[PDB]
Formats: sequence, structure tokens, C-alpha cells
Amino acid sequence: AENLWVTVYYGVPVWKDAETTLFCASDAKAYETEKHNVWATHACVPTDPNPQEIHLENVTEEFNMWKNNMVEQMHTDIISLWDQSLKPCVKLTPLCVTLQCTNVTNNITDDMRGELKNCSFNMTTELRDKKQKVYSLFYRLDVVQINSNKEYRLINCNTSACTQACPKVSFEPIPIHYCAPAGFAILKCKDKKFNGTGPCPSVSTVQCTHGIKPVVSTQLLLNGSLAEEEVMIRSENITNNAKNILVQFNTPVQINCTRPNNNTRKSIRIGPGQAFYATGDIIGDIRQAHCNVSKATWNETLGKVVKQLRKHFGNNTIIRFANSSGGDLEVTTHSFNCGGEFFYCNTSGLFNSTWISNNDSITLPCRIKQIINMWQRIGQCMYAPPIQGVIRCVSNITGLILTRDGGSTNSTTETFRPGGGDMRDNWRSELYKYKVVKIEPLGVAPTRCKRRV
Amino acid sequence: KEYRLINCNTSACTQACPKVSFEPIPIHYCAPAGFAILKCKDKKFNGTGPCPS
Amino acid sequence: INCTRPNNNTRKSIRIGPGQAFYATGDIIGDIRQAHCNVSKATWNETLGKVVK
Amino acid sequence: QVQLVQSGAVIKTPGSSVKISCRASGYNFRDYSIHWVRLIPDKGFEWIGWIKPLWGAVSYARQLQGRVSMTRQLSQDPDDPDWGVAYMEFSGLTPADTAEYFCVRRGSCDYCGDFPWQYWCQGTVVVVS
Amino acid sequence: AVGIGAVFLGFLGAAGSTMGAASMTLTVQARNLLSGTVWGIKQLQARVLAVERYLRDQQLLGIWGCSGKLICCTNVPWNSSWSNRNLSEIWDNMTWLQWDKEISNYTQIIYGLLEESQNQQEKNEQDLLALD
Amino acid sequence: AVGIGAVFLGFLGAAGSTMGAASMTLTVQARNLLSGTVWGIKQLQARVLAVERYLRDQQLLGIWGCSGKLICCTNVPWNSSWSNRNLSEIWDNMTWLQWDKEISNYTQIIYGLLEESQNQQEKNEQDLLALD
Amino acid sequence: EIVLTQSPGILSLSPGETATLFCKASQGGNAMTWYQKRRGQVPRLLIYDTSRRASGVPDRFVGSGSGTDFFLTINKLDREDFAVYYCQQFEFFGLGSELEVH
Amino acid sequence: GVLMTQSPLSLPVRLGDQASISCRSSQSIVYSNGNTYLEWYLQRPGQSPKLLIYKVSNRFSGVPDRVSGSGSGTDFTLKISRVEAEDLGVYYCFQGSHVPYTFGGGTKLEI
Ligand SMILES: *[C@@H]1O[C@H](CO)[C@@H](O[C@@H]2O[C@H](CO)[C@@H](O[C@@H]3O[C@H](CO[C@H]4O[C@H](CO)[C@@H](O)[C@H](O)[C@@H]4O)[C@@H](O)[C@H](O[C@H]4O[C@H](CO)[C@@H](O)[C@H](O)[C@@H]4O)[C@@H]3O)[C@H](O)[C@H]2NC(C)=O)[C@H](O)[C@H]1NC(C)=O
Ligand SMILES: *[C@@H]1O[C@H](CO)[C@@H](O[C@@H]2O[C@H](CO)[C@@H](O[C@@H]3O[C@H](CO)[C@@H](O)[C@H](O[C@H]4O[C@H](CO)[C@@H](O)[C@H](O)[C@@H]4O)[C@@H]3O)[C@H](O)[C@H]2NC(C)=O)[C@H](O)[C@H]1NC(C)=O
Ligand SMILES: *[C@@H]1O[C@H](CO)[C@@H](O[C@@H]2O[C@H](CO)[C@@H](O[C@@H]3O[C@H](CO)[C@@H](O)[C@H](O)[C@@H]3O)[C@H](O)[C@H]2NC(C)=O)[C@H](O)[C@H]1NC(C)=O
Ligand SMILES: *[C@@H]1O[C@H](CO)[C@@H](O[C@@H]2O[C@H](CO)[C@@H](O[C@@H]3O[C@H](CO)[C@@H](O)[C@H](O)[C@@H]3O)[C@H](O)[C@H]2NC(C)=O)[C@H](O)[C@H]1NC(C)=O
Ligand SMILES: *[C@@H]1O[C@H](CO)[C@@H](O[C@@H]2O[C@H](CO)[C@@H](O)[C@H](O)[C@H]2NC(C)=O)[C@H](O)[C@H]1NC(C)=O
Ligand SMILES: *[C@@H]1O[C@H](CO)[C@@H](O[C@@H]2O[C@H](CO)[C@@H](O)[C@H](O)[C@H]2NC(C)=O)[C@H](O)[C@H]1NC(C)=O
Ligand SMILES: *[C@@H]1O[C@H](CO)[C@@H](O[C@@H]2O[C@H](CO)[C@@H](O)[C@H](O)[C@H]2NC(C)=O)[C@H](O)[C@H]1NC(C)=O
Ligand SMILES: *[C@@H]1O[C@H](CO)[C@@H](O[C@@H]2O[C@H](CO)[C@@H](O)[C@H](O)[C@H]2NC(C)=O)[C@H](O)[C@H]1NC(C)=O
Ligand SMILES: *[C@@H]1O[C@H](CO)[C@@H](O[C@@H]2O[C@H](CO)[C@@H](O)[C@H](O)[C@H]2NC(C)=O)[C@H](O)[C@H]1NC(C)=O
Ligand SMILES: *[C@@H]1O[C@H](CO)[C@@H](O[C@@H]2O[C@H](CO)[C@@H](O)[C@H](O)[C@H]2NC(C)=O)[C@H](O)[C@H]1NC(C)=O
Ligand SMILES: *[C@@H]1O[C@H](CO)[C@@H](O[C@@H]2O[C@H](CO)[C@@H](O)[C@H](O)[C@H]2NC(C)=O)[C@H](O)[C@H]1NC(C)=O
Ligand SMILES: *[C@@H]1O[C@H](CO)[C@@H](O[C@@H]2O[C@H](CO)[C@@H](O)[C@H](O)[C@H]2NC(C)=O)[C@H](O)[C@H]1NC(C)=O
Ligand SMILES: *[C@@H]1O[C@H](CO)[C@@H](O[C@@H]2O[C@H](CO)[C@@H](O)[C@H](O)[C@H]2NC(C)=O)[C@H](O)[C@H]1NC(C)=O
Ligand SMILES: *[C@@H]1O[C@H](CO)[C@@H](O)[C@H](O)[C@H]1NC(C)=O
Ligand SMILES: *[C@@H]1O[C@H](CO)[C@@H](O)[C@H](O)[C@H]1NC(C)=O
Repeated sequence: AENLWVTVYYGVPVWKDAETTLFCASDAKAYETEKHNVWATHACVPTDPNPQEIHLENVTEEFNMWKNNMVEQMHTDIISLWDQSLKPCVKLTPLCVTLQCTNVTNNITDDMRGELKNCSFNMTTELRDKKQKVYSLFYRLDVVQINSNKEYRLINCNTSACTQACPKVSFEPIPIHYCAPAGFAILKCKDKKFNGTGPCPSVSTVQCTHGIKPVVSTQLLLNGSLAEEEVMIRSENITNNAKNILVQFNTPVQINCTRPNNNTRKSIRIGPGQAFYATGDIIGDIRQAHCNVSKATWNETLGKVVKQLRKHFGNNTIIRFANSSGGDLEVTTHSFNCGGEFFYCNTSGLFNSTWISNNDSITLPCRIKQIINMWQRIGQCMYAPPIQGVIRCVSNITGLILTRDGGSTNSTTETFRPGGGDMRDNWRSELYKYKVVKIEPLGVAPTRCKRRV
Repeated sequence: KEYRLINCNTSACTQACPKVSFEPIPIHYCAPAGFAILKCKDKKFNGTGPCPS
Repeated sequence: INCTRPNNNTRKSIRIGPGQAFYATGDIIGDIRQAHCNVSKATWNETLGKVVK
Repeated sequence: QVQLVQSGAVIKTPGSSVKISCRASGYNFRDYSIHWVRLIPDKGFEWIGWIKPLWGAVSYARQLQGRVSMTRQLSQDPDDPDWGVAYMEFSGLTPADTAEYFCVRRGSCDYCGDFPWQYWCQGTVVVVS
Repeated sequence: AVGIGAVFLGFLGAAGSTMGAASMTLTVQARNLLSGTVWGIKQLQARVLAVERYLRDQQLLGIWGCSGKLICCTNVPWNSSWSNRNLSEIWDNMTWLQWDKEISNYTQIIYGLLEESQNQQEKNEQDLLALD
Repeated sequence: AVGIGAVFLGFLGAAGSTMGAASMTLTVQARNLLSGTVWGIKQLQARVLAVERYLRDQQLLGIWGCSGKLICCTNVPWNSSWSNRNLSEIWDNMTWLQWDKEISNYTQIIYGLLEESQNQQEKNEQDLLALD
Repeated sequence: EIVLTQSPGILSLSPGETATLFCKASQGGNAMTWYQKRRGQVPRLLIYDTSRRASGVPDRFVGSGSGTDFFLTINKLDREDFAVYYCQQFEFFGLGSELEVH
Repeated sequence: GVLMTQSPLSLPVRLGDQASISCRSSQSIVYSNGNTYLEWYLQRPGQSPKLLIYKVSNRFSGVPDRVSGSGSGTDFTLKISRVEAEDLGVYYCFQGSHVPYTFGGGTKLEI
């Protein structure tokens, strides 16, 4: 009776916390169009479907979004994949050359400036002895003045030769389902009210995560995952200011964005099999690209998020907003890709408010760069191919990324500002529900049986 | 009467190295461990339908 | 064994193209001298005396 | 090693603008924040602001806005990527602004927080006529 | 619907209960432990890490008495200096997550004792067959 | 210091002695037999060659009578045409390296006989349970 | 906002006499650090976040505390160990203490 | 939760006409083998609520040839071809994906 022996049980449900690599798995609709249509047509497997998302009881694991892994390796994976869709494409060594630019044919004022420059320049042919003369159009943010005449050059041609993206491939988002291999498990906090930190009371295991699309956006993350019922804010430590504040609200705000200009692409042969898609002529009215949001829904959602912000900050507090304080281009404004072309669209018009302790729309003008320098790499650029026609796209604004000014000296106003910074804070808004655990079977337990001879 | 090569408007060309040859060689395919390869040893057999040996 | 070059160099970057840097030798400041090495006389005369034995 | 070299001390007339360049070397400059802090005599320390050089995202203290500006400059070469320069421009001078200024970096350990500094520039004396 | 009883039979679904769920679920976690151009290298090394992990556990059972029984039993008496607990309370109250921490202070004491007991018993069995 | 007796229990420490050292050390050599950008490919194929080699040996014990006992015993009589030696002189005068060469002129006669004896024993055992 | 107050403030002890400073926060839930500024030299963090001392720091400085109440115990001090001490919450700075050689 | 959003809620429906009661879920209700398990609930006042259909399009034995389900992913609409007085009262959606399941908000058929 009290002569207890021991038995080792194999396969015991128990785990620890660990860090492993994962494995992407995308749906077959990206495999309908084939042969390097977009990325993850050869990098991810087609999905084993319908994951075994079952429930679990009487259980509590502490979570963390901040020192969580699988967000680090995703920020490695997306960059590492992003490089692999460029090496089959053209390099622009023969194009960093003296330009002869002039203004586009347009009624120009003396003060306000056109954003298009009609530039002619020498170029090689397919042959080597002969050479050709050709012209294209460029925005104000890709030429600088080298120093009568007024000759320019491209901006990145003193640091890195540029890679044209192939116009065959596209940059549209696609769902990625991460999966854990055999010998691991992925938990999911199914609780409603959970600020991403501290113990979740109702976890549930899963085989593979649900749809996680990748977007690129600094302020005002787009097409995101909606909050469940309320409006939630999340942070690491709110009285610290050096960490951002993730706001995930409930109802999406529809945003329309467009370029009303009608373009033309113009193929220029550089050498054997080298095709440079420049911008041709502009048919119609030279007009400025812009975006619209709805007035009343935005004024409503700010009234929601102020009601949610006042919990952590005292009830009687004046709360205001401001434009971003400065820096480089794509952290003051907000950036996004809309059908294969990048915008940089001013957001002074959304954050001009103050909030007391008691048919129209908002237009906001954009700019269009053609070369990008995403993730701020030392040897990288990407000339975007100019796309045809009048362009527009419709999206859902889902959350914000904010930053408190942490000033000293007796503040009653707590002014807030948008800010992009790292790209990883976009990602942490999507993987806050999960963690990854490692199964360790072969437990051990005292009981009452004796093994015979 | 000046010419050009035929493929220069489509693709730059690769000279083969004169060291390597293109002569045929026997290749024996093999199945890995956990499979098998059957061979119809019949004489009069049109390649379609069941082989009896 | 001590080994040295007593000359004093300067490197000079030459941009060949985009992202290219040929680090050439700039000017030589001081006395144009020859690189050389020193070893000790007695230790070498000893260590040959060991290996002959 | 981690080295932070500032510029030299300077006499400035009242109402001018002063530039102070903190140059960092010995680490990957694109990763860590650069904070600016001041020591006024007989006041204790006083925080000024911070910058992240990856995109130049800045943030200021409250009681100095409209007067301070921060820029940065990276190293763009595959040979020597380590060194970085952070410029502070400080305008609207008063004779109370005579103090000594410091550029600092976050402590390098992973468990170290965001504010506790490890490395310090040698300090720059600013004196107003 | 699928009902409540399916998640009792689901993978890791038994983990919230006491031992009584673990007395019937042990085939499932044993089952799902095994079955799983630059990317293929990383998934290949993930797969071989998985099976190299599994075969260590089958080896570590092989050097004990339990070959593949999945519920073995052995012949070391339980020293009450570790547990200091009653019988049914660790068979009706504690969960296996809760059971993990109380035996996490000390490990390979038990495993060394099991190796010593099996290494002794095989020698005594060879001595039993030696006069046979 | 660490002493002399520690290397008796080290990896391959019993190789220099007779069988009496190797009669107890057998868990250690069994243990260390398993646990271990183009360089990743070469070490990956080394790792899978290692575990394939291990699993061939577990298979070759599986087709014999002893699954995971690690001290087998079986039922072919020792033909004295090979040994021609007294009993304890191959238990106290020889080493396993010395035992290797005296059974290296002939091999797989024994491995041929063990498969046949185990298959015959399984046949007679199937008949014994078939009448049962 | 958050107010910091060192204690006792200006102290006066001979070399060899071990001591302890104590600086009080206005409200809790946070964890302070400390600084050691010599005569006209570069300030120097000697202990971060509660009890973790930095690089190049001897273990004779031991800091502790909880609530709104944080201690810094200095033991086996030198005439060169003493300088002016500060304590920091996130960006806020106390006015400092000083331990005069008697 | 995976709570169901019902549209429309109150339907005064005349006798003989059609009726459409849709639900929209937060996630897909795709059970992990492919076969979703939806349920539509009858309810009269004074009665225990009972089943019409237990799938997207597979009904209870005893329900007449007038009630049908349709939809895919999140949008799932019930369709009654001819509405009688037996059909009046509160209707519901239901899940088969994973516990805890969510009943809806109730969709009342009236006259
Ligand atoms: C947030 O989420 C929304 C919802 O998905 C995104 O909106 C989609 O954006 C993509 C691209 O950004 C759109 O895809 C493009 O649609 C163009 C219009 O074609 C549609 O309409 C015609 C006419 O009815 C249909 O026949 C056709 O099937 C499409 O449904 C296409 O012209 C585009 O194709 C171009 O690129 C391909 C590349 O292979 C070329 O081969 C073509 O010749 C052509 O040049 C492209 O397919 C999509 O339509 C948008 N959805 C909606 C509902 O409008 C937002 O973009 C997203 N926001 C962010 C920031 O990502
Ligand atoms: C901002 O807020 C976050 C959370 O709101 C806070 O993160 C937490 O900080 C503590 C440090 O105070 C981290 O460390 C842990 O602390 C617990 C007790 O809370 C202990 O189990 C551990 O530390 C103990 O052991 C040490 C050994 O020497 C002792 O010296 C120490 O005093 C403790 O007794 C453990 O390390 C904790 O991990 C985080 N939380 C998370 C989720 O990461 C953060 O510190 C706040 N920022 C600032 C600047 O205060
Ligand atoms: C950008 O600048 C170039 C300058 O090289 C412009 O190209 C030239 O534009 C002029 C008029 O815009 C063209 O002249 C016209 O030619 C037609 C046909 O020969 C003739 O009928 C007209 O009377 C007039 O002479 C000229 O052909 C054209 N040259 C080339 C090589 O294209 C270009 O139009 C400018 N583009 C923009 C958008 O401003
Ligand atoms: C936040 O709001 C302020 C207030 O408008 C913005 O500051 C304004 O910035 C613009 C451009 O930076 C200033 O325009 C001026 O343009 C002339 C054109 O040559 C130039 O020479 C001047 O040096 C200056 O750049 C404008 O004066 C300035 N307003 C004030 C009151 O100083 C700020 O840009 C807004 N923030 C963002 C992120 O947009
Ligand atoms: C072409 O563009 C240039 C540069 O934009 C114009 O030159 C000056 O432009 C600035 C602002 O764009 C004006 O304030 C100056 O008055 C312009 N100088 C002169 C002499 O015009 C130029 O005017 C544009 N148009 C032409 C026909 O060259
Ligand atoms: C393209 O190449 C032509 C051919 O050299 C350039 O024309 C010469 O330009 C220089 C400087 O402007 C003059 O000194 C020569 O007299 C020009 N040659 C002739 C035959 O007139 C031309 O400048 C280059 N660039 C463009 C934009 O056409
Ligand atoms: C997120 O919520 C959790 C719990 O709901 C908070 O964790 C506790 O918060 C209280 C009050 O702030 C502290 O007294 C406890 O010590 C916290 N628990 C732990 C383990 O530290 C957490 O503060 C919330 N975070 C945010 C940013 O709101
Ligand atoms: C943008 O410009 C192109 C220029 O080609 C327009 O395409 C022409 O459209 C008209 C009317 O549909 C057709 O008759 C022509 O045959 C088209 N041209 C070609 C080359 O196909 C296009 O319609 C314009 N789009 C907008 C929105 O203005
Ligand atoms: C963004 O653009 C879309 C274009 O489809 C707008 O949707 C339609 O807008 C018209 C306005 O003339 C309405 O009459 C339609 O009913 C809308 N369609 C739908 C399905 O609602 C959308 O309203 C625009 N949003 C904003 C804020 O301007
Ligand atoms: C973003 O929008 C704001 C508001 O439209 C711009 O601020 C205006 O800038 C002009 C200078 O071009 C001034 O004359 C106006 O007085 C400014 N408006 C206000 C309300 O102060 C701002 O310039 C835009 N951002 C950028 C980068 O141009
Ligand atoms: C933005 O969010 C809205 C939220 O309603 C989405 O609208 C619904 O999306 C589902 C999913 O395909 C459709 O079945 C519904 O018909 C949509 N309802 C309405 C009223 O449009 C919308 O799809 C999201 N995306 C965009 C680009 O607007
Ligand atoms: C080799 O030449 C360099 C030339 O710069 C010498 O560096 C200078 O050394 C003097 C002596 O202290 C300094 O005053 C200068 O400031 C240095 N120049 C620079 C640019 O830093 C170097 O000393 C010479 N080597 C030797 C051994 O004398
Ligand atoms: C090689 O160079 C080293 C440089 O340190 C010499 O070491 C020192 O040389 C000086 C000669 O002026 C001696 O006085 C020191 O005592 C040496 N240091 C030590 C630690 O012995 C070394 O002697 C040189 N070797 C030869 C063979 O010249
Ligand atoms: C490239 O040119 C721009 C414009 O003159 C200049 O600001 C930048 O410093 C240059 N880059 C380098 C690496 O010199
Ligand atoms: C290349 O040149 C030949 C000869 O003129 C021509 O037939 C062919 O169409 C050209 N290729 C292309 C892609 O135009």
C-alpha cells in the first residue's frame, strides 16, 4: 500500500515554452495563376486545409506579445522572401546617366511647382556601336541637380545601382497560414477582454493559424483584423513613452484612394533582353493623387477611442492630437501599396483635434515616389514599374499606432502623435493571440504496481 | 550590306565551354528504399493493357 | 620573430560606379623604407644546435 | 567598444541657433536610440528628447517644443556601416540655456530597459552672452 | 454539432483535467508527435530534428524496462522525501502541468535509478539463466 | 582529483579491459551512438546517415528474438570449430578488440543462422498457439 | 506628474563608514535606477532597474527596494568611492544626495 | 467569442410569401474535416426550441419541404418558401466548429 513504486507514462499532455521555426502554407487560389505570379507560389506548400482548432478547459498560460518570438522570424522571412523575387529581374547599371530635364507641358505658376519632369537622355541600343536618344517622365523626388543648362541625375545613383521590379510579378497581399511541425503546438487566447499581457483564462490549441495577410503601412494599418466587440488599446508599459501604443478598434473605416491621372508605359530596350518600362505620355488633365475618408465615422471613432483612452489616464484629462514631429518621409506621413504603386499621403487632416473632459468627406493629398528603400538597407532600391490607367483602391482602416509625448513639468494635456518606426509593430497587431509551446512527453508518477520477473 | 546576329533582339547568348561534351552516356535510374520498379518481360505487347509476365 | 613595414600609407577611395570603391594607395608620408624582419642571433644559433643534435 | 564623441564647447550670442553633433561609432548605428539630456547647474538633470535613426523618428519633451530639432546621418557603404551622426539644432536661446549637454545610448543588454543609459558623450558646454 | 466528447479525444484536449483524462488519451499525443529552394533545407532540418527527438525517447525507454508498452511499470520504491503527498490527491486533484513543477527540481536522479535497476536486473537474469 | 574510477564509466572507457568491464558499461556506448549555407547540407546528410545507420541496427535486432533487451540470449549452439578455446580465457584473457579479429575471418554465417533459428522458433510458436 | 525625493540629502561620513541612501517616488508600480557623478566628470550608471549593476561596477554597491521605497546600500567604501548620487524614474530625475567626507 | 450577427431581426411576414434570415459569423464555421455543422432553431412561445436543419443544407426528419439553408463562409441565409403560422416565433443560428458555441440574437417571424 505504502510500498509505492513508480511508472513512467509516455505521451503525457504537458509542455514548455520554446522557440522554433515555423512553416508557411497558403491557399490554392494563389496556385490557380502559376509560375511566379506572386511570391509564395514556390516557397510555401499548398494548404492541408481546415485545421483542428479544438478547445481546452481549466487552463491558464501566461502570455506576452512583447517578448514573444515568431514575430522576429517573420520579419526575417518576409525580407528574405522579398529578396528572392528580385534576382530574376533587371539591374539598372546603364541608366544612371546624365539627364537633360525640363518642365512638362503644363500651365505652371511661378510659386507652385509641377511634379513631373520631361527628361531626355542618351542610351545604348541592343547593338553596341549605335546609340539612341529617348525621353520619359519623372517625379520631383527621384531627380537631383548635379552641379544656362540644368542637368539632373537620379538620387540613388551615388550609393546603389537599382533593381527594376519585373512587371509580371505582383505585390498584392495573400493569406499565409503559419503551421508548427510535429512535436509542437500553437495556443490561442480565445478570451474577449485581453490586453496582450498577463494570464489568459481560456486557451485553445490549433494546428495552423488563420489568415494573416502581409501589408506594408506605417501609420494607419490597413485591411487588418477587426476587434471583437469593443475598442481596445494595448501597450507594454503605458507610463513609459518610448514604446508605441497599438490601438485596435471595432468598426472599419472605409478609405478610398486614387490617382486620377491616365498614364502610358513606354518600353525602352537597353540591350539584349533588357526592357525598361518608362512613363510615356499623360493623356487628360494633370491632376494630384489623393485619398478620401468619411467625416462622421472618423469623428465617431475618435469619440470611441477617447472613451477607451481615459481609463488609463484619469477621468479628467484634456486629450489632443497633432501632426507628426518630423523625420524622413515615410514615417511622417503614411505609406501603402495600392495595386503596384506606392503612396505617401499626408495625414495632417486627421489629427487636428482636442477633446475635453465633458455628406462631406476628408480629402488628403498624396505624393507618388517611384523608387523605394524599404527596411533601409545599405545596398538596395526598387524602381517601381509605372502602371497603366486611372488607378484607385478601396480599403479598411482598422487600427492606429500612436506615441505619447512624455514631457515633464506638470502636464494636464496628454498630446498624442502617430508614428511608424519599426515594421514589426504592424506584425505584433496580428500575432498577439498566439504562442508556441513544445510538447515534452514521458512523465513519471508514483503508483501501486510491482513488475514481476 | 551590314548584318546583325539573329538572336540579339531577344536574348544574349551563352557559349558552351569546349571542354565539356554532349555525347550520350548510359543512365540507370533507381528507386529509393521503399519502392519497386516493375518491367514487362512479355514479347508481344503493345505497351497498353495488362502484361502477363 | 618581429616583422614590420615602417612606411606610412594612406588609402584613397576611387568610385568606379554605383556602390563601387577601389581603395588605392594614397601618399607616403615620411621616409620611403623597406619592410623587414628581425630575429635574435643567439636563440637561432642555439636552436640550430639542438636540431643538429 | 562603444564610443560617443561630441563637439566642443561654444560661446553663443542670445537668440541664436546652436548645432551639436554627437558622433557614434563601434556598433551598428541603425539599431539603438539616441537620447539627449541636459545638466543645468543647480537644477538637477532634465530630459530633452530622443531619436530613432532607422527612419529618424523623433520625440521631444513638452516644455521645449517649437525650439528643438533633430536630424541624423547614416553610413551608406558596405565597408564601414558602423558610424553615425546625430545633429541637434537648438533655437530660441535664453541666458538660462547655459548648461552642459549630453548624448546617450540605451544600455546594450537585452534585459536592459529603454531609458537606463550606459554610454555617455563627453558633454558640451553651451554658454549664452 | 461535433459535441463535447470529441475534444476529450482531441490532441492535448485532456490536459485540463486530472489524471483520469490522461488514463485514456495517451495514444493521441504519442500519435501526433511523429507525423509531420532554400526553404526546403530549413523544413528538412526541422523534420529531421523532429524524428531525432522522437528516437531519443524510444531509446531512453529501450534502456529501461519499458520497451514499447506505453504504460510500463518498474521496480524502484517511491521515496516519500520528494512527494510528501497522499495517494488520491495526486490522482484526483493535480493536473500534469501542476505535476510538472513539483518534480522539476530533481531529474536524472530518478532516471539514474531506473538505469541502475535495469542494469542490475539484466545481470541477475543472466545469472539466473547461467545455472540454467 | 576526478580519480581513476571515473574513466571506467566514461565513453569507450571499458574498451581496454576484458569483458567484465564491458559487462556493465553497455548503456553508455548505446547512448552516445544517437545524440549529436552548404555546410548545413553536408552536416544534415551526416546526421541522417547517422540515424539511418542506427535504425538499421534496431531493425536487425528486431528480426532476431531480442527486441530491446540489450542483453540478448538465443538458441543456436556454439560450434566449437571456430573458437577452439576454453571458457574463461575468452572471459578474462581477451579484449573485444582482440575478440574482433578472431571472428573476422567469418561473419554472417552467425547472422544467417540467427534469422533461420528465430523464423523456425516463430513457426513452432505459431503452431503452439494454433493448437491453442 | 511623478515626483522624486532623495533622502537624507546632504550626508556627512568619514571614509570606511558604510552608508545607505533612500529615494522615494510619488507613486509606485515602477522601478528606478541610479547614477554616480564625480567632481566635474562624466556621470556613470552604476546600477540598473533594481539590483542589476552595470559593467565595470564592483558588487559593494547593493540596491534594493519595493513599493515607492528604494534603498541603495554602499559598503566598504573608499575616499574615492564617494561621489554625488542621483536616482532616475523613466525620464524624471531627483535632486540628488551627497555624502561629505568628514 | 464567435458570436453570430443576425439580419434581419424582426420580420412581420404575411402568410404564403417567402422569408430570408441571414447570419454573419466572425470567422468561418468550417469544421476541421470540411463539414460545417449549422443549426436552425424553431421556437413558439411556451415550447422548447427545436430543430429545423442540422447542416448548411441537410434538415431534420419531420421538417416539411419549405425550409432550406444556404450560404458560404460567414454569410448563411435561411429561406422559407411558404410561411405558415407554425413558422412564427424566434429563430436562431448555431455553430459546430468548436465549443463554446454561440446562439444568435433571435430573429422573430411575425405577421
Ligand atoms: C485591402 O483589401 C482590398 C480588398 O482585396 C484590396 O483591393 C484589391 O486590390 C487589388 C490590387 O491592389 C485589386 O486587384 C486588381 O483588380 C483590377 C480590377 O480587376 C477587377 O475587376 C475586373 C472587372 O470586373 C474583373 O474582371 C477582375 O477579375 C478583377 O476582379 C485588375 O485589373 C488587376 O489586375 C491587374 O494586374 C494583373 C496582375 O496579374 C494583370 O495581369 C492585369 O492585366 C491587370 O493589369 C488586379 O487584379 C482588387 O480588385 C481589389 N479588390 C477590390 C474588391 O476592389 C486593397 O488593395 C487592399 N489594400 C491594401 C493597401 O493592400
Ligand atoms: C513596464 O511594465 C512591465 C510590465 O507591466 C514591466 O515588466 C516586468 O518587469 C519585471 C521586473 O520588475 C520583469 O521581471 C520579473 O519580475 C518578477 C516579479 O515581478 C520576478 O519573477 C523576476 O524578477 C525577480 O528576480 C530577480 C532576481 O535577482 C530580483 O532581483 C527581482 O527583484 C525579482 O524579485 C522576473 O525577472 C518581468 O518579466 C516583466 N514582465 C514581462 C511580462 O516581461 C517592466 O519592468 C516595466 N518597465 C519598467 C522600466 O519598470
Ligand atoms: C517631352 O519633350 C520631348 C522633347 O524631345 C517632346 O517630344 C517632342 O514633342 C514635340 C511636341 O510636343 C513633337 O513635335 C511634333 O511632332 C509632330 C509629328 O512630327 C508634328 O506634327 C507637330 O507639329 C510637332 O512638330 C515631337 O515630335 C516630339 N519628339 C519626340 C522624339 O517625341 C515630348 O512631347 C515631351 N513630352 C511631354 C509629356 O511634355
Ligand atoms: C505641422 O503643422 C505645421 C504648421 O503648418 C507645419 O509647419 C509648416 O511646414 C511647412 C513646410 O515644412 C512650412 O512651409 C514653408 O515653405 C517655404 C516654401 O519655400 C519654405 O521656404 C519654408 O522654409 C517653410 O518650409 C511652414 O512655414 C510651416 N508652418 C509654420 C507655422 O512654421 C508642419 O509641416 C506640419 N507637420 C507635418 C508633418 O506636415
Ligand atoms: C521650369 O521649371 C523651372 C524650375 O521649376 C522654372 O525656373 C524657376 O522656377 C521657380 C519655381 O519653380 C520660379 O520661382 C522662378 O521664377 C523660375 N525662374 C525663371 C527664370 O522662370 C521655370 O520657370 C520653368 N519654366 C520654364 C519655361 O523653364
Ligand atoms: C546625346 O549624344 C549626342 C551625341 O554626342 C550629344 O550631342 C552632343 O552634345 C555635345 C554637348 O552638348 C555637343 O558639344 C556636341 O556638338 C553634340 N553633338 C552633335 C552631333 O551635335 C547630346 O548632347 C547627348 N544628349 C542628349 C540629351 O541628346
Ligand atoms: C493588462 O492587464 C493585466 C491584467 O489584466 C495587468 O497586469 C496587472 O495589472 C495590475 C494593475 O496594473 C498590477 O497590479 C499587476 O501587478 C499586473 N500583473 C502583473 C503580473 O504584472 C496589466 O497591467 C495590463 N497592462 C496594460 C498595459 O494595461
Ligand atoms: C486612358 O487613355 C487610354 C489611351 O489609349 C484610353 O484608351 C482608349 O480608350 C478609348 C475609349 O475607350 C478607345 O477608343 C481607344 O481605342 C483606347 N486606346 C487604346 C490604345 O486602346 C483609356 O480609355 C483612357 N482611360 C481613361 C479612364 O480615361
Ligand atoms: C468609396 O468609394 C466607393 C465606391 O464603390 C463608395 O461606395 C459607393 O458610393 C456611392 C456614392 O456615390 C454610394 O451611392 C454607393 O451606395 C456606395 N456603394 C456601397 C456598396 O455602399 C464609398 O461610399 C466611398 N466611400 C467614401 C467614404 O467616399
Ligand atoms: C500636410 O497638410 C497641411 C495642411 O494642409 C499642410 O500645411 C500647410 O502648408 C502650407 C505650405 O505649403 C501652409 O501655407 C499652410 O498654412 C499649412 N496649413 C496649416 C493649417 O498650417 C502641410 O504642408 C502638408 N504637409 C506637407 C509635407 O506639405
Ligand atoms: C472592409 O470591411 C467590411 C466590413 O463589413 C467588409 O464588408 C463585408 O465583407 C464581406 C466579406 O466578403 C462581404 O461578404 C460583405 O458583403 C461585406 N459587406 C459590405 C456591406 O460591404 C469589406 O469586405 C472589407 N473590405 C473592403 C475592401 O471594403
Ligand atoms: C602616418 O601618417 C598619419 C597622417 O595622418 C599620421 O597621423 C597623424 O599623426 C599626428 C601625430 O600625432 C597627428 O597630430 C595627426 O592628427 C594625425 N593625422 C590624422 C589625420 O589623424 C600618423 O601619425 C603617421 N604614423 C606615424 C607612425 O607617425
Ligand atoms: C621584438 O619586439 C618586441 C617588442 O615588444 C621586443 O620586446 C621588448 O624589446 C625590448 C628591446 O628594446 C626589451 O627591452 C624588452 O624587454 C622586450 N620585452 C620583453 C617582454 O621581453 C622583442 O625583444 C623583440 N625581439 C627581437 C628578437 O628583436
Ligand atoms: C548622394 O547625393 C546626395 C545629393 O547630393 C547627397 O546628399 C548624399 O550625401 C550623396 N551620398 C553619398 C553617399 O555621398
Ligand atoms: C528580331 O528580329 C527579327 C528580324 O527582323 C524579327 O523577325 C523578330 O520579330 C525580332 N524579334 C522581336 C521580338 O521583335
